Amino acid sequence: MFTINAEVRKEQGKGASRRLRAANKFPAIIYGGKEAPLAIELDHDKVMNMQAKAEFYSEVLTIVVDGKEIKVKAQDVQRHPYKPKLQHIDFVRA
Amino acid sequence: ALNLQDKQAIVAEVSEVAKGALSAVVADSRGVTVDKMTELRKAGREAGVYMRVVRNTLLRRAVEGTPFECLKDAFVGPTLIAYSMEHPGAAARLFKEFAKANAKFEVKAAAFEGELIPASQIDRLATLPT
Amino acid sequence: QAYVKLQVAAGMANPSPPVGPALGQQGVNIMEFCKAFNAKTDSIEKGLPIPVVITVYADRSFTFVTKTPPAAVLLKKAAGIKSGSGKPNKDKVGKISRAQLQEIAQTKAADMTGADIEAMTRSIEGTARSMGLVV
Amino acid sequence: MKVRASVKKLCRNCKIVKRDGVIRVICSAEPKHKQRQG
Amino acid sequence: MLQPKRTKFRKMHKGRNRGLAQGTDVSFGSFGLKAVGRGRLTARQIEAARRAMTRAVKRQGKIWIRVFPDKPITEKPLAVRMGKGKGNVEYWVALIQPGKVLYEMDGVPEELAREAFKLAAAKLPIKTTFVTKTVM
RNA sequence: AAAGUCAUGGUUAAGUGGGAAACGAUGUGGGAAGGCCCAGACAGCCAGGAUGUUGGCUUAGAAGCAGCCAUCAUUUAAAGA
Ligand SMILES: [Mg+2]
Ligand SMILES: [Mg+2]
Ligand SMILES: [Mg+2]
Ligand SMILES: [Mg+2]
Ligand SMILES: [Mg+2]
Ligand SMILES: [Mg+2]
Ligand SMILES: [Mg+2]
Ligand SMILES: [Zn+2]
Repeated sequence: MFTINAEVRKEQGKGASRRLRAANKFPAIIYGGKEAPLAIELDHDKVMNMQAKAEFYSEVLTIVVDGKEIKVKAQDVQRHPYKPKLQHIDFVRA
Repeated sequence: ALNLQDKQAIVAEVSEVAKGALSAVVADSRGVTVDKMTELRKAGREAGVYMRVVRNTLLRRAVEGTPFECLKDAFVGPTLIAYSMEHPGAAARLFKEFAKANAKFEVKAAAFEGELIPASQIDRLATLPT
Repeated sequence: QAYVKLQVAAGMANPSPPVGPALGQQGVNIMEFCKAFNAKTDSIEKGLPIPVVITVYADRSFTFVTKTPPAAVLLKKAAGIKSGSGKPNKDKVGKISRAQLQEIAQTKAADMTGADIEAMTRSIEGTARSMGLVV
Repeated sequence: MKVRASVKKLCRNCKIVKRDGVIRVICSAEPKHKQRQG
Repeated sequence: MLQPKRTKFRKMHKGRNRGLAQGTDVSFGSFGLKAVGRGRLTARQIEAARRAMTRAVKRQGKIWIRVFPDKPITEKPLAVRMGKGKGNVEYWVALIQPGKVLYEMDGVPEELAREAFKLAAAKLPIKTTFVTKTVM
């Protein structure tokens, strides 16, 4: 059972996303169901060890944000073009 | 190899130790292939592939199972003397094959303690009950 | 003490063109290299290569313990082949059947090294497969 | 001696050493594997 | 040497080579040779790096070449002045951006494909890195 | 040659700073897992590297070592035709 921490993004856009990935982070979003989309930001080195498992893209993950277990699945991922890093992850609510 | 499968290789000592009563010892200053074959080619004409010629005489491995079973062996952790637990026997006839191979091209690393199964002395009691 | 095995089959007694200087190194005269080679060679069936152990005692004498011929020649009578394996995977020579090895497995269970005949059975499987002749 | 911009362990008994600011490959089994970076 | 069988036009402008690459995932095989550098690969460079990885795996496996040279390059000869036309087509290139998987392979152990994409990276003028197939 | 031999916390030992690439290298600082261990590791020292076996040919003799092939398998601590 993967558990991932997350804070809610204050600022959004092109320059703010560049400014997170410098500081060992990357933005994500959770979308699905009756509830609005939730734009969160993740820690880069914690997820990059989890993502190297083939069990990551098949199980129902749990993101903890503002004290709330949200059970989502990995829908899409943007990888860096030549560095082994992560740019952005989509999550669809389970 | 990781420690959990080593933790059944402490269990693998026990049931060999539990069944075995008589044990003879050796060391290797000049460990030859054939100097261990002298006791195993001799073993096949008597019994099976039951026996281990491997060593467990390390400062935690045969030390922990010693208050468990056969408590005299908690002193021979160091000083380079190993264990080979033959499963049957009661003062059997399988002693000097590690020891007579010392005279035949080996330079005496063992000093042949004898394991004291009737709690005997260090002298070889070559009487063998037929 | 140099107990290595070097001769050809029975038809060449005192075999100076096959042996040469090989067993002729020591101070032992050749009259017990040729005629005391016949204590096992003419003692059985001729023509087949018996290896013989020479350990040179200090009194110019020797004794030995006999054994079976190699995995070529006792299997060569069970093959009949003359050239061994001429490029097997690019064109085949033949094969060795498994069940024919039983007669030799009950033959060589006297001196050949070990007590488990069944463990010697898969020993002559892959050894027969080693000869270009897939068992 | 070999003098090369690329020096390497060529066999199993080659040791890479740095003496006075130069990477050298000194060997003990083979005299042909001795090297000096240049 | 790879080359188009036909072109609509014989010549082309020079252009620029900015941007990131598109064929970034390993699509077909299991392992890749991704481009970290920028530049252009001529057809003699693409094909010398193919003979070096084909020989290294001993005709056992399957190789993909993800890039094709289709930009013709002109040159003017020696002792020719600057006007009087555009030069004659001399060779063919492929324009490479950072993030381009160049070659692919499967059907080999991963340790054999480390060492064949090393003997073939030697013949290329851009800096490369070894990638594998990812799940999503 | 006018104005900080300024404070604080780091890095560099190359006069790098104060010219140059593919490539090479136990140079040195930092970081999350990387990755083997008190069922004694890692490095040295006490030691084998057997057995069938020399696996057979074409060759100059072909035996692990000229190349060509199978490269299994026993006595099984382990020893790879
Ligand atoms: Mg901007
Ligand atoms: Mg000097
Ligand atoms: Mg343009
Ligand atoms: Mg483009
Ligand atoms: Mg002044
Ligand atoms: Mg100061
Ligand atoms: Mg060590
Ligand atoms: Zn060397």
